[PDB]
Amino acid sequence: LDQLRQEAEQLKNQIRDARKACADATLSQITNNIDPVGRIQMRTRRTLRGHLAKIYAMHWGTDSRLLVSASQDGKLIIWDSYTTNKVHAIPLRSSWVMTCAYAPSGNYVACGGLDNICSIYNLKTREGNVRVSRELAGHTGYLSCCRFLDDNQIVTSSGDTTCALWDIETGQQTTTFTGHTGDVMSLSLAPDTRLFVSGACDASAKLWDVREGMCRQTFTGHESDINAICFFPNGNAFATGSDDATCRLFDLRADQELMTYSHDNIICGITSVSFSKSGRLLLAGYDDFNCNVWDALKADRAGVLAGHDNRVSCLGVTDDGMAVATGSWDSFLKIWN
Amino acid sequence: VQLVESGGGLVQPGGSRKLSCSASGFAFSSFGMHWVRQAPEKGLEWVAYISSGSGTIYYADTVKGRFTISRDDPKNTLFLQMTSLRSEDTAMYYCVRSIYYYGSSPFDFWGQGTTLTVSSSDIVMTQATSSVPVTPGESVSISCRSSKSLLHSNGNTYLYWFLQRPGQSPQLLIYRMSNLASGVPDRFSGSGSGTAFTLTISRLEAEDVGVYYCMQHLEYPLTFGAGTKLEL
Amino acid sequence: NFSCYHESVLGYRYVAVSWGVVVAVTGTVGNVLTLLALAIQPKLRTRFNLLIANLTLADLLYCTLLQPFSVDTYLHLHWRTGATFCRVFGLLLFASNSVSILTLCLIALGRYLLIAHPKLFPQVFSAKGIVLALVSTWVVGVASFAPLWPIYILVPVVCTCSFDRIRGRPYTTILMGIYFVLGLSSVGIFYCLIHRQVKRAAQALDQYKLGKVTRMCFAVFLCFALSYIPFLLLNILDARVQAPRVVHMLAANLTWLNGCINPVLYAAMNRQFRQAYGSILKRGPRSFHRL
Amino acid sequence: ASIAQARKLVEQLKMEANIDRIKVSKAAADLMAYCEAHAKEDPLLTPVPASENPFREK
Amino acid sequence: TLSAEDKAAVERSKMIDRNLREDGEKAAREVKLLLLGAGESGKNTIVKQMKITGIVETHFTFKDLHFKMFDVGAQRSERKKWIHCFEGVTAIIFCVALSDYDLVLNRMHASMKLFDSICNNKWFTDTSIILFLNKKDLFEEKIKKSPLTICYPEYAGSNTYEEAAAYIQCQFEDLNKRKDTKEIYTHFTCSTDTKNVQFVFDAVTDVIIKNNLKDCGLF
Repeated sequence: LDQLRQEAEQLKNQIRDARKACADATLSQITNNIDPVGRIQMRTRRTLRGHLAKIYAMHWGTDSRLLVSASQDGKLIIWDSYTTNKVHAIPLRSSWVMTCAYAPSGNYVACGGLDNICSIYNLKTREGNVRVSRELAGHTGYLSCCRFLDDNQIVTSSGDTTCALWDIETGQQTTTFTGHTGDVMSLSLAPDTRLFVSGACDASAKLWDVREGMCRQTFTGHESDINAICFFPNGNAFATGSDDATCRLFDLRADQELMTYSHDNIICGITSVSFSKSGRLLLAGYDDFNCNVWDALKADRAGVLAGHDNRVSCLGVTDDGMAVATGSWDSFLKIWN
Repeated sequence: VQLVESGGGLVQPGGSRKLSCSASGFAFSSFGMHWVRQAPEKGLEWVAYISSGSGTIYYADTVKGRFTISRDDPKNTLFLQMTSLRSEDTAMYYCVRSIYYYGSSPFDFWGQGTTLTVSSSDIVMTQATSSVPVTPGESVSISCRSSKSLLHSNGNTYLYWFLQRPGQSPQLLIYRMSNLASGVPDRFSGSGSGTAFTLTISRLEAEDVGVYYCMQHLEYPLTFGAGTKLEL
Repeated sequence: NFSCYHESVLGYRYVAVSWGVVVAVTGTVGNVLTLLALAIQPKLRTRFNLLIANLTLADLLYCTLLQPFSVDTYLHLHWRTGATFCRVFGLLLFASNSVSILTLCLIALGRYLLIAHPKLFPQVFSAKGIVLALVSTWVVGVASFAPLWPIYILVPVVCTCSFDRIRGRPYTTILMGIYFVLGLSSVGIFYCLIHRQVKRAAQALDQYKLGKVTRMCFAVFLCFALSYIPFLLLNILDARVQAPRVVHMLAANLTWLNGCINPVLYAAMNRQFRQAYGSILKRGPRSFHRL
Repeated sequence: ASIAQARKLVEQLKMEANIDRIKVSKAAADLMAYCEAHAKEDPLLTPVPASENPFREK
Repeated sequence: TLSAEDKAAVERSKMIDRNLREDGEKAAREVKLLLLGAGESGKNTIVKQMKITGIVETHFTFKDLHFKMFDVGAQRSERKKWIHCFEGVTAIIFCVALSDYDLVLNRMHASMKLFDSICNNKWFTDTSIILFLNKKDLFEEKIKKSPLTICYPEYAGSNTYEEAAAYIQCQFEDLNKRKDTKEIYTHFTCSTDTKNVQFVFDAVTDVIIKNNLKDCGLF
C-alpha cells in the first residue's frame, strides 16, 4: 500500500524534473523584444439590460451577432448585439443557472446549474416557441460549464469531480472523464474539437481526449481554485484564472507553466477569462467589479474595462473578434469594442 | 401547424362579412399575421397585417377604412371584418403567418384559403414572363424586377419568392432573396441585386410546375408580382 | 417706505443674524452633501429617494437663496434688492416652503405605505406616479401664491419681503390653513401608524417565544411642528397685526429651522446615505479616481 | 479499496510520463508567430475604423 | 429609418421586456428562504410539516405570502462555490436537534461550528437566521438521563429542561458576531401541529418590516 504511494511520489518527482529540464527559456525572456501593446481604450458600444438578477454566464453565437446570457432570475435572454433586441427569452424551470452555451450551428442553446441537469433548448422550431429538447440528468454535482461539441453531442463539467460527454439524441452520457480531486468549475473545447480542458477546485487543470475517454496531461501551479478556462486560438495553449488573483498561460506540448499574469493591487480572484482572435490579448474578469486586458505575450496589464457596478461574472470575445461582451452581477451585459 | 379559415361565400354588393382564421399547432400569440387575397384568375394582392399583440396594424390603400383586422390570442383566432363589399373584393383570402426576429422566416406558412364571390407610391414589381414552358430534369430561371432597390441599409434585400401549385395555397420558397425556406427540396436558389432578382431551379422535377410569385417587404404595402407559370 | 427698524427689537437683531447665518451654512452643507451623495451613487436613486431629493432641492433653493437676503435685512436696512425683486423673492420663499411641506407629507405617505402596505407602494410611486406627484408639488406651490403676486410688500414685523398681513388676508389665511392642516394631519397620522405596525410586529414575534423608530418618529413630528405651527397658527388666529413683543419675528425665524434639520433627519441618519458617506471617507484614495 | 485508487494513480502517472518532449522555447516561438500572423486581423488589438465597425454609436 | 420588419423586431423586444418586467415583479413579491441543517436534525420532518437530484424547492402560501424554501442539503459538494447564489435570500432557516450528543466520533459542537460559519458568512451579513431547535419532547428526558456537562462542562445551572434549553439557545445566539445586522429568531418545534409555519411567517414578516424600515431611513 505505502509502496504505491512511494511510486506515485517518484513519478511526480520524475515529471517535475522533466518539466524543469524542458524549461530552457522563460516566455518573458523571448517575448520582451517585441513592441508592447499600448493602452487599450474600449467604450461600451451597447448596454444590454433587462436581467433582474446576477448574470452568471454568456456565450456568443457563431455568427458573432447573437449572444445568450443566463441569470439567477430564471431567464435565458438571446440578445441581438447590433441592436440590443431580445430575440428570445426562455424561462428556466430551475432559476439556479450557473452556465449557458450556444450551439455552433445556432439551433440549440444549453444551460445548467444547481439542478444537476443540463437542459437543451431548441430554437429553430416550427411551433415558434423555444421548447426544451432534452434534460441530461446523470450528474451528482452542480453543473459549472457546458459547451456544444456538436448538434448531436456535448460536453459538461460538474462539481462532483466528474466531466462527461453526452449524446443528445440518446440522452445518456457516452463518456465519463474522471481523475479530478475536487469540483470542476470550467471547461473549454479545443479549436479542432478533439481535445478539451477542465479546471478544478483542486487547483489543477486536465487535458481530456474526447474520443479516447481518458486524460492526457495534468497542469499544476495555482494556489487556489480554478474558476475559468479558455483555449488559446492556436489550440496549443490555454489560460486559467483562479481565486489566487493570478491568471496563468499553460502550453500543452511543453506541458508546464508558460506565464503568470498578476499585479499587487490585484488581490481578488478571476471569474472568467477569454482571448482575442490573434491571441495577443487575454481578457480576464475580476471580483473587483472590473475586467483587465492583459498583453498575453509580455504579461503587461494593457487595459481596464471598468464599467460594471458589481462583480464581473462572465465575458466572451466574438468569433471575428469585433467586440467583447462582459456580464456582471449588477444584471447588465456591456459590449466593448 | 395548421390554419383553417372560413366565413367566405356569396354576399351581395354593399354587405358585410367576417372572415375567421382558426390557428392551431403553433404559438399564435407570438406570431404576427397577414391577410392576402388572390383574384379568381390573377395574382396575389396583400390585404392587411396585424402584428403580435395588436400593437401595429396596416391595410392596403384599397381597403383602408373598409376592412378591420383583429386578433384574439386566447382563442388563437384572427378576424377580418369587411363592410360595403364591391366586385373588386371577390377573391380567395389566405391567412398568412409571420414572425419577425433576426433570422426569422416570415410568410412561412399559409392557410388553405377561403373563397369569396360577390354577385354582380407603391413599389411596382414585375415578372418577365407570365408562362414559361419547361421540361423535367432541366434547369430553369425566373426573373423579377422591382421599381426601386429593395436593399435596405442594413443589407437585407427584403425579397420573397413563393410557389403556388395547382389547387394549393402558396408556400414560401425563399426569404430575403437568398435564404432558403426550411423543408424545400434545396434545388431552388435566389440571387440578384436591387431592382433585378432571379430564382434558379437546378434539376427540375415533379411538384415544381406552378405559379411563382415575387414579393417585397421593404415597405408597406407588400406588392406582389404578376406570377410566372411553369407548365409542362 | 421699505424699512424695518425699532429700538425695541435691537436686542433680537444680532441673535437673529447669527441664527440666520447658522441656518444658511447648515442647510447649505446638508443639502449639497445630500445631492452629491444621490448623484455619486445610483444605488440611492430609488423611487422613494426621489421624494427626499425633491425635498433637498426645495430646501437648497431656500438655503443658497432667500436666506442671505433675510440675514441682510436683519442687518443694515439698505435692502439692496429692489421693489420688483421683492415680489420674486417672496414668491420663491413661499414656493420653497410649500414644496417642502408637501414633500414632507409625501415622504410620510410613502413611509407609511412601505412599512404597512409594502405591496401598495409601487401602485402609487412607480415611475409615472412618482414624477406626477413630484411635479404636482411644484405646480401647487406656484399656483398657491400666483394669485397673490402683487401684494409681496415688505412687512416691517417680519423684516423680510413677504406677503402683507392686512391686505389679501382671507385668501391667504385659507391657503395657509390648508398647509397647516395637511402637514399636521399627515405627519401626525402616518408616523403614528408606522409606529403601531412596528409595535404589532414586535409583539407578534414575542408571542412565539419561550427604539430607533419611536425616537425618529418623535423627532420628525417635533421638528415639523416646532418649525411651522408657531408661525402658521399665529398668523391664522391673528387677522389684524398686533404682535405684542414682536413674536411674529421669532415665529418666522422658527420656520427657518426646517431647512436646518431636514437633511439631518432625512439624509444624515438614513443608513443608505451614512454608508455612502462612510465609503467615500474610507475609500478616498481609490474613490478620487472613480469618475 | 484504496489499493485500486493507488493503482489508478500510478497507472495514470506512468501513462503521462510517456509523451513527446519539446523545449518551451519552441512553444513560445510558435505562440509569437501565431500572434504576429493574425495581428492585422484583430479588431480589438488594432481597432477598425467606424466605417467597418458594426458596433458604432447608437 | 428602421426597415419594415426591423420595427417588428423592436416591437417584439418591447413586448419581451414587458413580460420580463411582469415576471420580475411577481418574483420580487415572493419570499425566499434558504434551508440548512443536518439531515438527522428533523429538517425533513420540519419541511414535511411546514409544507401544507440536486437542489429541492418547496412552495408554501401562508396568509397571502408565497414562500420558496430552497432545501440544498442534497448538494454534497464544495460550498463557497454555490452559496453566493443565495446572497439575496431573505432568511436562512437553520434546523438543529437539541439531542445531538448521540453520534460521538459531539454533533452539537459540529452544529455550533456550522452555525458560526453560516452566520458570519460575508454573503449573509444582512440575511437574518431563523433557528429551529427540535426534538424537545425527547430532549426533555435525555437531559435528565445525562446533564449538559457531558457537552458543555459549564452547563445549565440547575440541570432542568427550561434552564438547559435556555442555555443552548444562548450558546447558539452568542455565535452571531454581528448583533446589529441580524436577529436570530429561535423556536422550539417540539413537533408542534402548525406552530412552525406560523413562527416562520412571523419571523419573515418582522424581517420584511425591518428591511423596509432600513430602506426608507426610519431604522
